[PDB]
Amino acid sequence: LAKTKTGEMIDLNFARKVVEENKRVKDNRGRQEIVLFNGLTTSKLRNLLELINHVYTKVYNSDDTTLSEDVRDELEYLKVKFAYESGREPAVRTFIEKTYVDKLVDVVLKKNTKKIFLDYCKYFEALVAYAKFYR
Amino acid sequence: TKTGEMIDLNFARKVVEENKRVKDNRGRQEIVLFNGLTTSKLRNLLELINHVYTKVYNSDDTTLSEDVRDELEYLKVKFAYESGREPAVRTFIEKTYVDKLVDVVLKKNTKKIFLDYCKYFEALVAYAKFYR
Amino acid sequence: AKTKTGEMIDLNFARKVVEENKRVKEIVLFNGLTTSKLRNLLELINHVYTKVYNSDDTTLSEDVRDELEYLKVKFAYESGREPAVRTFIEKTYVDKLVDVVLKKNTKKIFLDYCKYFEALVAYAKFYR
Amino acid sequence: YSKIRIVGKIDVLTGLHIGGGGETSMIGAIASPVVRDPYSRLPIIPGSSIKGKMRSLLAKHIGLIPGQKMHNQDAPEILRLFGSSQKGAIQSSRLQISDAFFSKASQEEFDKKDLAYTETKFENTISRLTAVANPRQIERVTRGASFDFHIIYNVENINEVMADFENIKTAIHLLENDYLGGGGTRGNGRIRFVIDSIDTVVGDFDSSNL
Amino acid sequence: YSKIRIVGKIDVLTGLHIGGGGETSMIGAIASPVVRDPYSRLPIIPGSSIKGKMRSLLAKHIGLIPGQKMHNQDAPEILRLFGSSQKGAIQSSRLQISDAFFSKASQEEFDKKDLAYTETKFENTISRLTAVANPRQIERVTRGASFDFHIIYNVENINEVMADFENIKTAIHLLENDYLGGGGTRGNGRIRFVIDSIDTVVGDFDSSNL
RNA sequence: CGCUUCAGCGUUCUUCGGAAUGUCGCGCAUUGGCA
RNA sequence: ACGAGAACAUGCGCGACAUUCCGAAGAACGCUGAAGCG
Repeated sequence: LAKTKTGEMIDLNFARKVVEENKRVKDNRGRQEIVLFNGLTTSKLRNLLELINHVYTKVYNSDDTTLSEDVRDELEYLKVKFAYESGREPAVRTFIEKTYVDKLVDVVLKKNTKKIFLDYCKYFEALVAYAKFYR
Repeated sequence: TKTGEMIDLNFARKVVEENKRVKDNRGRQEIVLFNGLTTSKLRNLLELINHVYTKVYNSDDTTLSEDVRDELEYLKVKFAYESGREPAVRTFIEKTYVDKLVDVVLKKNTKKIFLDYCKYFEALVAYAKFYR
Repeated sequence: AKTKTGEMIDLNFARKVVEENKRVKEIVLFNGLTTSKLRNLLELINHVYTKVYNSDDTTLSEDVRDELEYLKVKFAYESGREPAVRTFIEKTYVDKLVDVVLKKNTKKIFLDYCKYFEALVAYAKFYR
Repeated sequence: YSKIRIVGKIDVLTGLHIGGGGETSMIGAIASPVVRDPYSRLPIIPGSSIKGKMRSLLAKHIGLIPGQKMHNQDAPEILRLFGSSQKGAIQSSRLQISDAFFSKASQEEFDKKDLAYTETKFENTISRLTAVANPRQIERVTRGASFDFHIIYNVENINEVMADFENIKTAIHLLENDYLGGGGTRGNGRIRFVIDSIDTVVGDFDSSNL
Repeated sequence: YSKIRIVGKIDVLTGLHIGGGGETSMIGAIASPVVRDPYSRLPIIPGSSIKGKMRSLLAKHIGLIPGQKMHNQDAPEILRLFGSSQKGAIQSSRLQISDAFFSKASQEEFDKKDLAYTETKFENTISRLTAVANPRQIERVTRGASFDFHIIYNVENINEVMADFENIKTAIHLLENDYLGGGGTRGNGRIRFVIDSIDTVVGDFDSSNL
């Protein structure tokens, strides 16, 4: 897929690492209140996943490995949407900055390959799954 | 397996049967596996296994290709997902140790160990269907 | 090996067990067992039989032992799918004899089990 | 001995979902894909799916004996037109319905309008008590797509061709009203059959009246 | 005594399934595979299948004697071409149809697209009294694949070579208008023949006209 | 000024038949026999 | 100084001919993108 800062590998295992690092119990009223990425709820995660899913299925229907200019512009708008969502909610900003998602989509644009985009979608899917599992 | 137990097809049978409970209701038996695991969820997990197994079987080298290894990594993520969505699935994964096996097959990185795990999953689903 | 009530497992018992189950109605074996399910089980045992046949060593290798374990798994799966296959497997004690073959771990016992299976198929065909 | 070839077009009035397994789905993505021709990676209508829907429709139309367990138990016209495997009465199938591939005309038409071949539809099931809904995404063939079929009819009996083609047209009329592939109760699979040409490719039979 | 070699290609117009047993698969996996060359693991078209389908179609076209029971009772042209074993009238087979192998050009073309030569078609049977699906997975050779055949014709009688090759042409036309392998009635195994070279490898017979 | 839950579920996973058949099963020459 | 001495149980002969692993079989059955309203 790609590499984040300090040369750390980006894999599904690293997705579990990221989701567990920001996973804390923070029990309240004698009841466990699971907190992920400082108040990030599942709904925001699923909205971001669906944002991924659109261009995912668009690339999946495609045959050529090279990302068409339509996919390039879709990923540019994906960056725009990620920035806007991060600005709207502090939890989404924390999730994006911890998960290096925008760096990953920039790398996907740089590679201009179907395989890298699939790997990025799988990493995003992993993050969602792990978050659902630990919640 | 934990406690020094050895993963096997007989291990699959004992895992299915020890989690089996009659749970009679209104005089009618209602067999429950792994706290009410339905067979449809097992068939979905078996469908994932089927796809990865077809991919690896069509391959030639005993050492798994990166494409198979990627599917095994995805399989662990799918197992984690399904564990979270349904508690019965989480109980099944923790009892069977199938997720642990996926890590073990990756470390083996060979087609024979995968095929053994495929047969273990087949034993799990077959005994679940039989004991129902 | 041997069955319940001390009876002896052999081709004579294969004929005997195919006959006792045989019920006139059409000729029904083991409460509705069809020739096709029997031939599917025979296909499984035939794959294992070819594996062993090609080999010459009397001791059963690891791969054929795993094949016998998967044969037991397939026996369980087919028993779960169809009541008649379960009845046939419990009346003919085929899975129990798979356990016995695994215990003995020799080519002779597996070939005798294959002969017993083949005799079951043959007498099922004859009595229909 | 004559072989007659019928070639036409199948046009989907509504989205069509004929499924094919063996595909892993990303979370929130197409759970049930459509069957596609591996070569072109284009949607396809399987010959078996058309034959099964047509034979089933025709069998229901003619009638079913009570407790009809088998397909080999069918009307004599169905057994003769679509075949049989009854022990001692193994008939032959005079229909050779084949896979209807994605038409090139419709493919270029879709490429003009920047339309994807398959649409993605969002569905869900809501519990009528808890009012809790479980969502799904289904893949369907975009409406206005075209598939060209190829049906071979073997003339095993010359005298029966008129009756067999009457049955074929009855099945076509039934299948055009009925859906194909995914459930039409949900409105998936509406289709239209337009025949191009009927001609005896092999033999001396006269198919002009057909 | 001359030997004329016919060489060409068999193009898979619709997915081709030629059944080959002897395979055990995982629960829920592929149920019915195709015949493959063990050395290459690539799908094959047996010469037995080609010869049997061609002979059956040709015998149907020339005609079947009423109440025919065996293949040695076929028309004299068929016995002359494909062989015979009748008591006292053993006729040698002038046609020696060989196994058709997966073409190397088609293999490279499929490797270009990163496409598998065999597809797993997912089908089911809907019961007529319970309406419960029974699922099956059938391996097929992907459409767009080519098999290069190899046929040998033994010129035993110089007079009948033209008639024999006319019958071969008729049989190949019937096979093109027919299917090869299993499931063809439901849209499998449709093929096209592309003849590359007919030449006299052995002897001094003139094969220019043929 | 949007927010939250839900993301697929339950259920079939092949079935039914054919499991080889028909033909040849050594012939001849020498030995023998008969002339 | 053995009922003995020589003396190839040998020669020609293709396990071969006729055979489609097919026949019958819908990946479909049910399933409101929806509930609360802060």
